[PDB]
Amino acid sequence: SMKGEPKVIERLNEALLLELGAVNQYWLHYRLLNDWGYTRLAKKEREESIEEMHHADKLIDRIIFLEGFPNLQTVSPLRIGQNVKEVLEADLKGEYDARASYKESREICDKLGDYVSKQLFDELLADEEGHIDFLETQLDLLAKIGGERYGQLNAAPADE
Amino acid sequence: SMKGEPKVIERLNEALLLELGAVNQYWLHYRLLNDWGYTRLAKKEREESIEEMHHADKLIDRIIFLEGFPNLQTVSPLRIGQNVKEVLEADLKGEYDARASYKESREICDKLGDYVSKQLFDELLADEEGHIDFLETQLDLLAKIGGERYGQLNAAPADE
Amino acid sequence: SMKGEPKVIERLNEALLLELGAVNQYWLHYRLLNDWGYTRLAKKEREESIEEMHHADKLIDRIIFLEGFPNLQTVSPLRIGQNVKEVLEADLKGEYDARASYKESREICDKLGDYVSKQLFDELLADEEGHIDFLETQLDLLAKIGGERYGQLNAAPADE
Amino acid sequence: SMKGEPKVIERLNEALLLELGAVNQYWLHYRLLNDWGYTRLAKKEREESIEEMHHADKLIDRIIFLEGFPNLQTVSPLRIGQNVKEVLEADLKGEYDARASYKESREICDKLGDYVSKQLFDELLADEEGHIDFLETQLDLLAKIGGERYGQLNAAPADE
Amino acid sequence: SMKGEPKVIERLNEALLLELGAVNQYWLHYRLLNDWGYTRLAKKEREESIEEMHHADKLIDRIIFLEGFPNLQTVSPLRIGQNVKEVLEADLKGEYDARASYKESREICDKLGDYVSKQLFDELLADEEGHIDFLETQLDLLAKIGGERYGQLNAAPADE
Amino acid sequence: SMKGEPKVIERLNEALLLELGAVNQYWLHYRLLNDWGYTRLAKKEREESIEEMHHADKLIDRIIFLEGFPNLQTVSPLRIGQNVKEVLEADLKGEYDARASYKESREICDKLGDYVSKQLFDELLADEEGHIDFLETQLDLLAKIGGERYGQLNAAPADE
Amino acid sequence: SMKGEPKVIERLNEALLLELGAVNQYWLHYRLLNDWGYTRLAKKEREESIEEMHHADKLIDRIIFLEGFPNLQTVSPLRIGQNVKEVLEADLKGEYDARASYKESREICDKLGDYVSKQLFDELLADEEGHIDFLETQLDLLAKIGGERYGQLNAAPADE
Ligand code: HEM
Ligand code: HEM
Ligand code: HEM
Ligand SMILES: [Fe+2]
Ligand SMILES: [Fe+2]
Ligand SMILES: [Fe+2]
Ligand SMILES: [Fe+2]
Ligand SMILES: [Fe+2]
Ligand SMILES: [Fe+2]
Ligand SMILES: [Fe+2]
Ligand SMILES: [Fe+2]
Ligand SMILES: [Fe+2]
Ligand SMILES: [Fe+2]
Ligand SMILES: [Fe+2]
Ligand SMILES: [Fe+2]
Ligand SMILES: [Fe+2]
Ligand SMILES: [Fe+2]
Ligand SMILES: [Fe+2]
Ligand SMILES: [Fe+2]
Ligand SMILES: [Fe+2]
Ligand SMILES: [Fe+2]
Ligand SMILES: [Fe+2]
Ligand SMILES: [Fe+2]
Ligand SMILES: [Fe+2]
Repeated sequence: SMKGEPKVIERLNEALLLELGAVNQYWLHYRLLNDWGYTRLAKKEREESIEEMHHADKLIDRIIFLEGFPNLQTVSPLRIGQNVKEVLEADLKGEYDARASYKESREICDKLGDYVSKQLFDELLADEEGHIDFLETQLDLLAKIGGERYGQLNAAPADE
Repeated sequence: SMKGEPKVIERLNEALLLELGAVNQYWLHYRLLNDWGYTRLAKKEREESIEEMHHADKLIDRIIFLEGFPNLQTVSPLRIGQNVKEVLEADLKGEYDARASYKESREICDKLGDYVSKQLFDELLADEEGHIDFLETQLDLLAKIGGERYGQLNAAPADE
Repeated sequence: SMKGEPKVIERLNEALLLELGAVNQYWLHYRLLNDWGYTRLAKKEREESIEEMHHADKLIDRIIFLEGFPNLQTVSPLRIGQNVKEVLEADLKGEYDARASYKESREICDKLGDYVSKQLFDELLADEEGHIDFLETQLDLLAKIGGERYGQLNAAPADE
Repeated sequence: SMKGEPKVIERLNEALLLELGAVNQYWLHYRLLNDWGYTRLAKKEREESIEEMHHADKLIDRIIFLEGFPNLQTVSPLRIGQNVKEVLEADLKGEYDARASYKESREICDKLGDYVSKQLFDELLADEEGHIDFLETQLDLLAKIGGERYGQLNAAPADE
Repeated sequence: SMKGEPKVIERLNEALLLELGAVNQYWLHYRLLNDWGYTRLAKKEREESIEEMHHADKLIDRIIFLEGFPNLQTVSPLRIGQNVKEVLEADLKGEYDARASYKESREICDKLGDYVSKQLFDELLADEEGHIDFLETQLDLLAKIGGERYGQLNAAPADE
Repeated sequence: SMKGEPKVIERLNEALLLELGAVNQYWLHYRLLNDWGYTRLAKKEREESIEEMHHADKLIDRIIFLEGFPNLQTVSPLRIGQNVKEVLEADLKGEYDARASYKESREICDKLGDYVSKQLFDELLADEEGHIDFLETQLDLLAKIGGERYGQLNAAPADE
Repeated sequence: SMKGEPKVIERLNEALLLELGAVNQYWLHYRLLNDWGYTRLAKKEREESIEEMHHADKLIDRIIFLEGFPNLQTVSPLRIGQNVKEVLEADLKGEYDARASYKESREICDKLGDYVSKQLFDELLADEEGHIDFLETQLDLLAKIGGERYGQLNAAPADE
């Protein structure tokens, strides 16, 4: 009787595909930022990757509970920056994509009466707008102090 | 001058594709095993997933150090079991695949003189034969005590 | 004047040959039981091996004190099981062999007046009947609950 | 599929035979050195015996993992000294024997593609050259200060 | 019998000459960087010097073990920068020199069968590629934020 | 009814006479060894004296329990060395004397059915063979390193 | 093969019958002595009862190990005193009975070659002669200071 709405499972798998992409994008940005010297921003990027990992684990559990089958076989297309600002903007564009898919999804769950899944999307939505606030603030800072000083701020001295 | 052999980067990206697949396969097995009640085996599967995550992070770092570009965009094809034995056998088949790709890869690094990458593959190889010893032992146990008692052993009572 | 009865040294070297065999038999059973998944029984087998190691060290010391020369060059013939019950029965047959050699030996020491060596054999004898009680009990349990449940009981879940 | 190269199992069993011999040789030297009063050298000999025990346990595990059958039934021929220098020289000759068998063995594993076993022999090799450095140094010391002062140095006062 | 291949001792002495040079180059860079105010980079340079000291001590021990005679009498030619970027580039050029000598050397040890010395060079090689990753990253950072901001980042305030 | 076999009391009093002698011999050796400078051997001699004291107390208690009367009025003839080796040999000769009296005595207790006294002699016997092992080892050491180095080893520096 | 000599099991069951009697006799003496006010002697009697309990448990285990069947169905005839001295004398008479049965029994085990059971009787024998020493001493004290002062000594003040 716990069999879920197939449209709801579709939306959760759609969210999962986006999360898996975000996990990989953030992790590669972490390693790239590190190789370039921006170790403080690299660290924040690692943490963001791990937060998306947790979101992906929540979606899988909800999908399997609804007796759907979670798709981990494919990953959404990654946006890979080649300097700091591009990395921040690549991440921002991904969060806005996620925001819109979750906005759509909570409405679909609502209309079909799966209120617990609705609640799951509403929580992912507020998390994303969290990540979005952070990134927009960093990009505004980068813009007002300039890329090279933003880079220096987010870099460690050589003895660390 | 640190520019790496393109054949060596190819092999590391080939390893990365297999690791990312293994990460996803183990994680889904964790959640599936959990939904079926096999919580002790599910836990070991989570740990295995996280170990592969660490291997994938090592390959990315080596690829970026060699000034190659790591591919996280695609994931190797997953093997998804539908009961305990199939889960163990799906994992085993994946480890043997990894063993063979790393065996090939350390020989390619050796011939081309990239001894530090050789060492990286040799370490992944011994880890895989570790995972392989574990799984073959579990499958032998399953075979000698039978699937239902193996399942019970790897399940928790309801108060845990 | 501490020169010992040559017949007494012979008996101690005979005991040493049996102990060295038992040390090797128990250790191989430990590793085998482990490879098959029976990790709790494997652990007890390791401890038994180490106890025999200690017995072998006691015999060597007594032999050298009596100015005899301990023979470590050859090992008595090993009994190697191919499943749990055979492992337990191979060990039992070895302990009964040891019991009989020590029974004979304490009588030889007694008749020849080497009472301290007599005491050494009497202590090995009571230890062996200890090991014998343990094994007979395990085999009775195996018989009453059946090999597959005895195997499961002596196996660990996969997360350990 | 984990079935190992029979030539590789042969070499591991060959190593095991040498290790078991070394375990017994070092242990008997420990007890002998003790009976003669050279308690500090006796202690080091006990530790060496126990290190070889650990090497023997590693070989057994690798053999059983490769689905070979480890031979513990026979022990390689022991070299037994009758004074300090002979004990040190008997041990040295044994380590050089082991060095050469492991040198041969890592090359055989390499040619046949069993790189994890290669790594195992390379680790035993560096350990042996460790034991060899120690013994050559002790023998040089014995030579420069003379056997009786070397004996005194490696003996304890009577209250210990 | 521990007499080593003369070609192997030559290569270890060649490595020693390079290490001693690196020890002196890093130490002088430490003091120079300090005099110029770049105290955080100076500290990392001191640590690097001390790591090379440890490498030099490992080579000496291996040389004396192989009954060769280590040459400490001469030091390889030093590269001495006159500002931050030149200091980093002088160090990088030295590490690439070391990388190539160790690459050559492990192959010579391999061909001649001195596998433990091979392992020693392979460990120095991976350490050097470590130092090389660090320096290339610092130089990329210097390039993207500019020398004066890189200098400021690696300088301490006057109260420290 | 606890009245003991008069032959058994005789043997215990015979043992007591030997123990009291040994107590006095060891104690005088302690003080003598001390006056000569051999303070480490002197200490061991004090401990040996005190162990014999404990043996003498055990015999007295057993004698009084058997309602015999323990003879402390006379002491067996003492062996008093005039240098280190003579002290060790005087002690050894005394232990062999004790060994033989206890060997005889446990047989007399056995034949007459006083098994608890038998056990008492068997315990004194194993203690004596303990003391005998120690002394024979010390004398062998003295022989192989020479009296003057054995003396030095068992002497303390002047600040202790 | 662990089947025991039927004569040996008979003797152990004979010992068990005596121990069970002693357990009950000591316990009733404890309660009686308590009711009469002799609380310090009552306490010692409780401890003695519990020691016999432990002896009885040892005999049962040995009987079941020898695949005999322990008889707990009947208890040997109890000796119940009506004042302090009679209580002490009733206990003494019981210990002498036990002494003689164990003396007989160790000889029977010896002749039939069951040396581990021999050792068990020898240990019970020395324990009994322990209990016998204690009681004879208490009765001698009672005799020399008189029953009423012995009673007072073994009584507590009313506030305890
Ligand atoms: C389905 C995809 C993934 C899932 C479900 C997932 C899940 C998780 C979770 C729940 C943790 C928390 C472990 C802990 O700290 O207790 C974790 C940690 C981690 N993740 Fe992932 N993750 C995924 C993808 C990735 C990828 C692609 C990488 C690439 C390197 C990665 C790297 C790591 C690392 C290094 C850790 C740290 C583990 C440790 O500290 O021992 N993860 N992951
Ligand atoms: C003459 C034969 C042997 C003797 C005299 C002997 C003696 C001993 C002793 C006294 C110990 C106790 C060390 C301690 O825990 O403090 C020990 C430990 C051990 N034994 Fe043996 N043993 C023998 C045979 C073997 C064999 C054939 C193996 C095969 C692997 C083995 C494996 C071990 C191991 C792994 C340890 C643990 C050492 C540690 O924990 O560091 N032994 N042995
Ligand atoms: C210009 C030449 C040298 C300078 C300026 C120098 C300086 C120093 C200093 C200040 C330390 C103290 C580090 C500490 O313990 O906190 C040190 C440690 C050390 N030195 Fe040197 N040294 C020189 C040459 C050498 C050489 C040729 C070797 C050859 C092996 C060497 C081996 C070591 C080692 C092994 C340490 C220990 C570092 C540690 O404990 O981590 N040094 N050195
Ligand atoms: Fe966050
Ligand atoms: Fe997310
Ligand atoms: Fe997000
Ligand atoms: Fe693992
Ligand atoms: Fe992996
Ligand atoms: Fe793996
Ligand atoms: Fe045991
Ligand atoms: Fe034994
Ligand atoms: Fe045993
Ligand atoms: Fe060692
Ligand atoms: Fe070894
Ligand atoms: Fe060795
Ligand atoms: Fe470093
Ligand atoms: Fe270096
Ligand atoms: Fe370096
Ligand atoms: Fe002692
Ligand atoms: Fe004594
Ligand atoms: Fe004594
Ligand atoms: Fe008591
Ligand atoms: Fe009793
Ligand atoms: Fe009693």
